[PDB]
Amino acid sequence: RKTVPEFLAHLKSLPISKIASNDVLTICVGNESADMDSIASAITYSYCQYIYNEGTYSEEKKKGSFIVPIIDIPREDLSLRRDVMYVLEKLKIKEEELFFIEDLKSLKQNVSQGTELNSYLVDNNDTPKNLKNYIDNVVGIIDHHFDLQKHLDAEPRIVKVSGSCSSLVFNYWYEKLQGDREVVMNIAPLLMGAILIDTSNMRRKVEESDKLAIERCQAVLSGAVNEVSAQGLEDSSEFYKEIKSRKNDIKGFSVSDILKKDYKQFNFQGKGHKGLEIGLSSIVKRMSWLFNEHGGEADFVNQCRRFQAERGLDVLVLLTSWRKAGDSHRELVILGDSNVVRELIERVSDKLQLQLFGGNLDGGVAMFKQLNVEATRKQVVPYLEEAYSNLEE
Ligand SMILES: [Co+2]
Ligand SMILES: [Co+2]
Repeated sequence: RKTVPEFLAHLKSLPISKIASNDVLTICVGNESADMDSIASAITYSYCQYIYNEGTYSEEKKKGSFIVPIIDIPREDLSLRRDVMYVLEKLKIKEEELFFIEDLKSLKQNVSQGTELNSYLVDNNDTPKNLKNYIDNVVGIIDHHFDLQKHLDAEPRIVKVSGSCSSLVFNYWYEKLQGDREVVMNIAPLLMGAILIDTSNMRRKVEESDKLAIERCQAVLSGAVNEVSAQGLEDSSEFYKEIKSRKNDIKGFSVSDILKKDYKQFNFQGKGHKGLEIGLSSIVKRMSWLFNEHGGEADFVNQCRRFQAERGLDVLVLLTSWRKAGDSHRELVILGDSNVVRELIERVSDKLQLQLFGGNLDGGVAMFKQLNVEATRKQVVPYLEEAYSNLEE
């Protein structure tokens, strides 16, 4: 019975021909942000499928090939997620045991040209745009984002409300594995890492899925006990503080690091036949902090413009969020051509309760306090998409 790192090291040890089956190589990939949820969800899916296929649950059922879990960033970028590093360390998962974009490229390359690369999607429900020339078919989906209504024949196809995608993935596999306690012990830090970060320690965004996943982990981690002590929750709380503090730690990173470490890119279609290429970076410190750590406002904005140019963006949006003395705060910063950015912001400013504090929409760079603190990137993107649909051309 291989542990997660043992499973990953086994995959790394195999020829691509023993991973593939009948000229199909199957992967599981999260979204382009490569956050805790995307990483935990992909590894969990792949690992649980492996245990299922090898065990007695899948008797009279059959088939099953390996699924390679993919993290959709360059290998070097992993260390920018200090929370994820901590969680991987708890399970003794080494970076050299993981598969990144470089590895997926090597897989597409070192396999036969006639081999199909099929993907399970977790933590998104359409293929990441950067992988659309690598992935031939989507074969299953487990996600908790807005349903784009693609790949309707996917098996499974779970797109449902959840604090964490990881909860949905775990509960799906837990049922198939008949609650296999060893699997639960072997994945718990990864699963709980995602659930607890995504729900702020089961205090926000909680759904039935997350409650059930947590209940299941608690039962296993406690073991046989005559009564339930406070220790389990105390341990979860200490674990949460470690992961949260590390997610909140971007000291020592470059501006480019900060912009790329929790980043999503979209192309909006409008009335015009050329869409809008837009990138949104989610950041855990406020603009004044970022300026102070990066040589001041001018230097920081220069680095943002460089990032925008490098990624081919019409518009770059920075979304900051933080907590101090119990209260949430957010900011929204936009960089782009003055015409497009003015129109976009004027159309979302009421909903997002935006208040200008720096720059000028007419200059193409403007900075806003966002008093709608409930609106995350998941909400801001559709608002901007709708705003863009109303622009003329
Ligand atoms: Co996110
Ligand atoms: Co997620």
